[PDB]
Amino acid sequence: EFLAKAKEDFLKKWENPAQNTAHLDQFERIKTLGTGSFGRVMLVKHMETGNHYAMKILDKQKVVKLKQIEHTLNEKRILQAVNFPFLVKLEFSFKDNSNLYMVMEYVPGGEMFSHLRRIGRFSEPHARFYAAQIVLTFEYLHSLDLIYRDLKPENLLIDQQGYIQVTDFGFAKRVKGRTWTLCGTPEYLAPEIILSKGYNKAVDWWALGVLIYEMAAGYPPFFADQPIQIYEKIVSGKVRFPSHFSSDLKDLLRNLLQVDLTKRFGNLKNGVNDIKNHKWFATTDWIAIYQRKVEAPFIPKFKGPGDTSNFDDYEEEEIRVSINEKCGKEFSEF
Amino acid sequence: TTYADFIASGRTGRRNAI
Ligand SMILES: O=C(NCc1cccc2c1OCCO2)c1ccc(-c2ccncc2)cc1
Repeated sequence: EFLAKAKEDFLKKWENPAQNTAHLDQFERIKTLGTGSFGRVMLVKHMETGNHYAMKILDKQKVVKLKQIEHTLNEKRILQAVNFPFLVKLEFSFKDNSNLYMVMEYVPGGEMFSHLRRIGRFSEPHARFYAAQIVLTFEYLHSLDLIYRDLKPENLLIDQQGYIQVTDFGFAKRVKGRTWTLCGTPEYLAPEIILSKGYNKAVDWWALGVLIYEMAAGYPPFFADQPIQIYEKIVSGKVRFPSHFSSDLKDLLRNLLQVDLTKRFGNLKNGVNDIKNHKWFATTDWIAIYQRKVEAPFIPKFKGPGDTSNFDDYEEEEIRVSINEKCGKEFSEF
Repeated sequence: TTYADFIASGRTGRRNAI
């Protein structure tokens, strides 16, 4: 396939990663687009190009304290090696005494999360438009022996052409076999992750099932105020669907959200084809979606290069870089 | 309704990883 030429490229970059492609002094810090346990995301302006970028700052100590050393190395390694239309573009990477930095092309449209909450729910054509993007991205990632493990609306960004750009590769990993890490977001955890079993990419296909439901319904298939209660529902093998959900949708989802991962779509003999060739995906031109030739249902409101209206506000804090190197040995390859 | 029950829950915001 085109997928074989794609693995050839990924492998080149994976085996010889790019490092130290920039310095902080080259970027003009504008605004905080998001926050997290071991850093923040900032709107930066690269002075030499005049280009706008999203910069992920990771505190090395905060990464170490949270047993995230390996995960971070997996994130950058995979991000600098990949090339797909629906993935975030990592232009530069660097580190200093204090932090780790990943500079990616700015997606001013924001998270799908914001729009899904504001709008309430997407019509199945609108939901199907995005699902197809994830179905192709997973096919791409999975072919390269990569397990994403972080699918949710909060990680899907909308570009000005109205298409997806998948972020947060913090849990992405290159596994040819089984993996055992207890990671993800409660609502999206597959039953094998909760039940601490050795799992595969079938977890990425279950996550999709949850996403398609939440996009189409306006709420996830399993929610409760406390994770323990969320998990009890996921492992129960019971799903209820709204009255507006189509028969093709309900069937796709019942196959996708299959607790018996030996009967779950995308994890059978035909793999990704059982999804791409489903009744719900009959109106999907898999080649037209990849080429971005399909008309996007909604294009975000664009207020200029550097607009942050689709991102929430966070207290604009201090970027501090200590005079002493921290956790050098641990982040050596970065 | 389930949409009402979701909207009234503390799980409507951005959900962080475990
Ligand atoms: O990986 C991201 N955030 C996760 C994250 C960032 C920092 C600390 C974290 C954390 O997750 C939990 C650990 O603590 C990410 C999100 C959005 C963009 C982006 C891309 C293009 N345009 C606008 C924004 C870039 C990166």
